[PDB]
Amino acid sequence: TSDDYVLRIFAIAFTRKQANQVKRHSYAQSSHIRAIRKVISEILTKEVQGSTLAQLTSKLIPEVINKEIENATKDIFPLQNIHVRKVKLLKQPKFDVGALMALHGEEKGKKVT
Amino acid sequence: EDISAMKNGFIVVPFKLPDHKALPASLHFMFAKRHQSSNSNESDCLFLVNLPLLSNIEHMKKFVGQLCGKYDTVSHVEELLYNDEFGLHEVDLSALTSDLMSSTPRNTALLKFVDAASINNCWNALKKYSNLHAKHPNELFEWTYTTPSFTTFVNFYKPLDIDYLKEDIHTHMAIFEQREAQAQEDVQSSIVDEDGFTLVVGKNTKSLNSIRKKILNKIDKKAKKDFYRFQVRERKKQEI
Amino acid sequence: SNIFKLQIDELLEQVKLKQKHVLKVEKFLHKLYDILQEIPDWEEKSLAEVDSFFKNKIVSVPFVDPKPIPQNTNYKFNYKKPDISLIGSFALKAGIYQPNGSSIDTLLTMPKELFEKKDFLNFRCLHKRSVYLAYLTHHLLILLKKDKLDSFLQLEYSYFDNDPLLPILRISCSKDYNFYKTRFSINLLIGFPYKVFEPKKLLPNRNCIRILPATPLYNFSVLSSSTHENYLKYLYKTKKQTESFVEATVLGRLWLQQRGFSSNMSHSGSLGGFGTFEFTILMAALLNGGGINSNKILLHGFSSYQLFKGVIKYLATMDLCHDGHLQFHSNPASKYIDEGFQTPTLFDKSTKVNILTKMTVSSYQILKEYAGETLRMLNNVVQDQFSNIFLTNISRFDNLKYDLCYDVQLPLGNNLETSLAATFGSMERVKFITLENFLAHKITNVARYALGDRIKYIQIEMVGQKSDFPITKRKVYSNTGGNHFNFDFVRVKLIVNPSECDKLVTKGPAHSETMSTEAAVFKNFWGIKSSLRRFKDGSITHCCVWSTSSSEPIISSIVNFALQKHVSKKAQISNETIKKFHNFLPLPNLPSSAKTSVLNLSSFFNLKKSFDDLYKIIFQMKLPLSVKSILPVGSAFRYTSLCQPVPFAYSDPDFFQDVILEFETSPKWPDEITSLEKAKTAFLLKIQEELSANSSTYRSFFSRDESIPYNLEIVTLNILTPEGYGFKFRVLTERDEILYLRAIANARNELKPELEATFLKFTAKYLASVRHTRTLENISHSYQFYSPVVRLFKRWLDTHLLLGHITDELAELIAIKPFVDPAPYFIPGSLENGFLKVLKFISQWNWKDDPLILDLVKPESERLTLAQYKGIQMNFTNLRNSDPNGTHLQFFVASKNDPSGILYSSGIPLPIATRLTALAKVAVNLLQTHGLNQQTINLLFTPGLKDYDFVVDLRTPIGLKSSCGILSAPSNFPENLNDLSEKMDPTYQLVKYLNLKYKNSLILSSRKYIGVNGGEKGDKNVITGLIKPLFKGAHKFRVNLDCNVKPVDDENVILNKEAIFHEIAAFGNDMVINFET
Ligand SMILES: Nc1ncnc2c1ncn2[C@@H]1O[C@H](COP(=O)(O)OP(=O)(O)OP(=O)(O)O)[C@@H](O)[C@H]1O
Ligand SMILES: [Mg+2]
Repeated sequence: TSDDYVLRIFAIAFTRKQANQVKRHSYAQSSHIRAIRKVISEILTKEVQGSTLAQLTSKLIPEVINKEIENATKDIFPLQNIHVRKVKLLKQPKFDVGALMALHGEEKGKKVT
Repeated sequence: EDISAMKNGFIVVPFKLPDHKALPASLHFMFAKRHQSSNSNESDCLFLVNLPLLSNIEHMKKFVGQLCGKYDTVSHVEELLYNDEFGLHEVDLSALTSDLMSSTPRNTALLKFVDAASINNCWNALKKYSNLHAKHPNELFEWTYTTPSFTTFVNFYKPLDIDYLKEDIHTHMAIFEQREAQAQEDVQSSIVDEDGFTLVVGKNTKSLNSIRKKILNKIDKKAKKDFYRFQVRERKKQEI
Repeated sequence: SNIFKLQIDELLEQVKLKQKHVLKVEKFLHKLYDILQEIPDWEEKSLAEVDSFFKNKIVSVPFVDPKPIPQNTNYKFNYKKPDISLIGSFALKAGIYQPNGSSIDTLLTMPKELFEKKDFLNFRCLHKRSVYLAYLTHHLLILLKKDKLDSFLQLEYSYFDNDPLLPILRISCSKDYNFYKTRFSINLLIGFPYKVFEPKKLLPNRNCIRILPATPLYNFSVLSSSTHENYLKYLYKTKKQTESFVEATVLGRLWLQQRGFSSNMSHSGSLGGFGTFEFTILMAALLNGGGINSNKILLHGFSSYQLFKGVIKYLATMDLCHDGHLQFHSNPASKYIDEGFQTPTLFDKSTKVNILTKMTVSSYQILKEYAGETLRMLNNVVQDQFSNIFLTNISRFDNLKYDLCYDVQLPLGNNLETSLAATFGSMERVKFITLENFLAHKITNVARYALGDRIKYIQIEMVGQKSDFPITKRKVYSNTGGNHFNFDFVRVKLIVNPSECDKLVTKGPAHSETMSTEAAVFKNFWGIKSSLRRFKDGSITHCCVWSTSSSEPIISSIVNFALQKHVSKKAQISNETIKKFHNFLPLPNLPSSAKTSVLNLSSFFNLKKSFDDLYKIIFQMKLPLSVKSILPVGSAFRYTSLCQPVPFAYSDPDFFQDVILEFETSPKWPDEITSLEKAKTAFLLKIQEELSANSSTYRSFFSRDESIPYNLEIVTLNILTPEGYGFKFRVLTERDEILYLRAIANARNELKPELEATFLKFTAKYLASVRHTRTLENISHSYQFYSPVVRLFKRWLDTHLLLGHITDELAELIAIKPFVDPAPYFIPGSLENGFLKVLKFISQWNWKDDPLILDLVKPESERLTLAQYKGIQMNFTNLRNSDPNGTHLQFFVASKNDPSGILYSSGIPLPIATRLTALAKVAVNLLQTHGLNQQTINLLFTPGLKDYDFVVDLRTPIGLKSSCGILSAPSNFPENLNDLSEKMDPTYQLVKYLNLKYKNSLILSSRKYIGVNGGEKGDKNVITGLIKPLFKGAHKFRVNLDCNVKPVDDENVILNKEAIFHEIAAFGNDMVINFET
């Protein structure tokens, strides 16, 4: 991310059969698979680089990433159940208490007597 | 003060300035010339230079009105063309990006008249009004600075009438869809030339112009160095 | 490295002394040695006899305190011919050219027969030395009269390295033997023979003044005075072995001077103690070892750069004060010991002399920081750092070099109060020879303990301390001192810690059944201010609580109380310069605004919480296209808005924060630009009506935006949150960007640049803006003081009428330069320090030839690499190739987000750009002439307003200061939103329109923020104009003039100033009051 937060994203997608399809299966050629995989990697890389993790997490909740993947990869081959399967945090930079407080939105004591 | 006309032919047309408390007989000076052009919309027009600030057609209605009454001449100015004080309309971004919905100096504008009888009447009246400043500067007309148009520009912070906006978007979207629909049918309608050449149009192409623009915007690898008798002899030559 | 190597050579030759002066001085002191030999001897004399001898003479003996009294002075005095010798940098021939002037150190060795074995006790040796310096001074004087040389020689006493115990004679030349052109001064040091006193008795731990406490300072002075030629011989050997010794030495000397480091003492208070000799001795010590394993850290084959790097690296990493010390042998491999003496120590076993005795703990910590800071710049490969390392003086201003400065005026200052002189006592006299050394420590310890962790480094400086006195006097005379204290007043300089400078509570030792020693000192130190308090975690600790104020930091209160309680109940501590800057920040009209600290961003966070409430509502509504993301980009979202957000304060220009709304990618977007914008407006209509129905508590309205030229169909939705905040929404579509790129392509060639300008503004608002707000927001957390200074900087620009032409984002990038690239200084830690550094940078910035490129990263990735770094400079050279004078583009600000470097700095007229640099130069020049004070600060923030050709005064019908949210007020939005404009300030819009109408002739300026710079009522703003030189004079009439002119001849016209005033007058309507042409 822009915060120097190194992370690993896993995406999963499945082919679907058209409305008027008659074939039992909906397999895609390996050329389509490689084409779809390239598009997905571009979108995942683009969003993470141009966003903070707090921004990235804000994207995960509404699943806007999946809808973006749908439209981009759609012309290649119809797809279903597009999701960001997993997110890992490989490395962290130096901890910043100031940034942490801002994300969460000091206190005097009471005289003991 | 004695200057009535400039030698290049631009007649000086002084105006009396208004009185304001912050600013306690100052004048503003226009420079005008008869306009000639074969273009119909530019015909029957008058060059005007050094316009006052925010000078609309309703302003021109007043100035010609006083001249008509003072010099008992019948003169109507139909519209003021090319009036861009601020240069907002110097370029038409709509026309340039596409043809659908838009088929298309500075400190100057063209004042068109209803007929030739009106403009030549004003030009003669303008010449006399030019002579006034030399003799009787007091009787020079007074320019306002106040119009129903002026106050609207003054009130920069005005929320737009939502009802008006909705109607404007509705009509514009309706018109654009019709033009877009017509264009797409034209390209994908099996265009054939008079000599039986059929144009090639790809799927998803929407406008014929873009095909024209696409055209405007836009053996060595298969050759073998060692195949023929002369080629090998040439290699033999460079070998030794 | 080759570039660095060549750059070093240019520096050495530039500062190389001219050899002719060496002969000139060598001609003199060679003869001066003959004069010394002419000086005859004494017989044995007691103090009574020598006192009578010098009773009538012009010379007076410079006896060191405590002066010898008849009872304890029974030891006699004698003089004999010294063993004359030359020492110092001149002996090693390593000196350089110094415009202020250098010094030649000549050593005279008192013959050993003049001393007894116990002469190092009770100043016995010192007083013998002092009289020995007298007959030298006395009978040197008459021989100079005999030789006619007295006409152009001025003689005066001085303290060697500001050492009160070692007075010396200084020979200087005024306007054949006249050496004033040499800018040299001969110093006569009267040293003792080698090994007269058992060095073991002179160790720092031992004592030599009877009263037992140790006497490190007194022991050093006698022992160092007896070891001068020995170190010269030691340094002479190393110079022969390694060929780059002198080149390394001059680099060290140049580095030290720029950091304000000298060989003078630091116990007195001045920063120093580490000079050329200490740097040279350290380099020699490292050349014979230096590691824990006694391995060589420097090799004789090293070049100048390598020798310098090793010494700098050694200081930066290895600790010589608290944990560990270095021992070497002048006469044996140097080894690093882990044990530390709690003071800077570089022991010499051969001589039993600690070379860093003059080096104070507080000064040492700063030295280590500077060495560590440079070691980072030295390892840097992306950027050239030669100029910063060697060719930049950071000691010119204390305010720039130090975050906060307090001057404490001591009471009764022709002697200190009896209480204060009483505190000195005998016990500290033996430890600390002079009261100034004692008081310097006393301020440091209490100030260090009181502030504790709140500060990084502390320096106590005695302003107005003299070190030379006339020969007729025995001790230096201060006007305030009266021979009692040689200083006018004491100044406390601090390097604050931004993360924790503003903590409300000073934590202390935890509670226990039996009060621990740490608990005891804490309670005694703070007295009544101490207390025992409990916290939510359940811990019980001794802590004292302070109160935050918007005018001064917490540190001001702590030092004021801490010094008064311990130092003197009559001390006067005053740091008013920081107070003025704090008041110049607008005070928000929020609850408890005065008590809020300037590091508190609670106002900004409250705005963000209101945004999140609106954020949820937008996402959950159902629209034809799903909402991809809502990105806030407003000024307040990066902690840079000049005035903090205030609920319902809609007169503020920055009230409506822009927000970028992005929908899911679709193919249904219009292919034509105006259709695309009207399609965008259609989406905002649904957001308005759905919001109106479901959430009636929100109010909304539509306004037109014309920032992008020629795109007149932009419509933005303004949302008035119930909390009292405004948000402006604009729709971003992926097709929109390519439509512009289509525009540049299809446009005619002459028109192509103009469309590029339109595209340039578009990317500045839609694309680059998101990246800017994202990085600035994240970076600002590490740089706490960035938000206050950039707000103050924008306040400064508005007073001078520059924000109208400088886009706010350009100001931020200029304001962040001292933070991301603090070299050679430190990161700003005070509002005063940060703002002045910004002005200092602008003053010395040659924007015509030097680009400004920034690495927007947190303090030591996204750091600019060499490939990227080279790429950006290539852009600058290419742009300057076409624009060498810089008329079209002046400031080149580039970074990772902006590699083009022209995105935020386009369209600024040249006079404005020069004015911005002109004011900066004036501001720095004013500070140099007049020190930072109340008058100077006011002059900085007051506009001259006389340079402009014509000046127009405007008054708003109502004062907007209350509605702007500024505490010298609305509580709800008007029922009819048309009423909003009745409480707005349009003059900024007025100027913008007039600029574009009179672009070819006039450059009008105005104050964007009237509520801050519009007087008490915030209703007065001024429109200032400038006629270009061309149209100022008469011109021939042409249709292309594009100017409002009046005829003078048939083909001659002149600018009609009077008519323009009418158009400004009617265009201002009632607001205009007065004109000044
Ligand atoms: N900290 C010290 N410890 C021991 N001896 C010292 C110390 N400082 C100076 N001396 C002695 O004093 C002599 C002169 O000191 P000084 O600081 O003037 O030397 P320098 O490096 O030649 O000076 P400059 O920078 O003026 O050329 C040195 O040669 C050394 O003999
Ligand atoms: Mg010296």
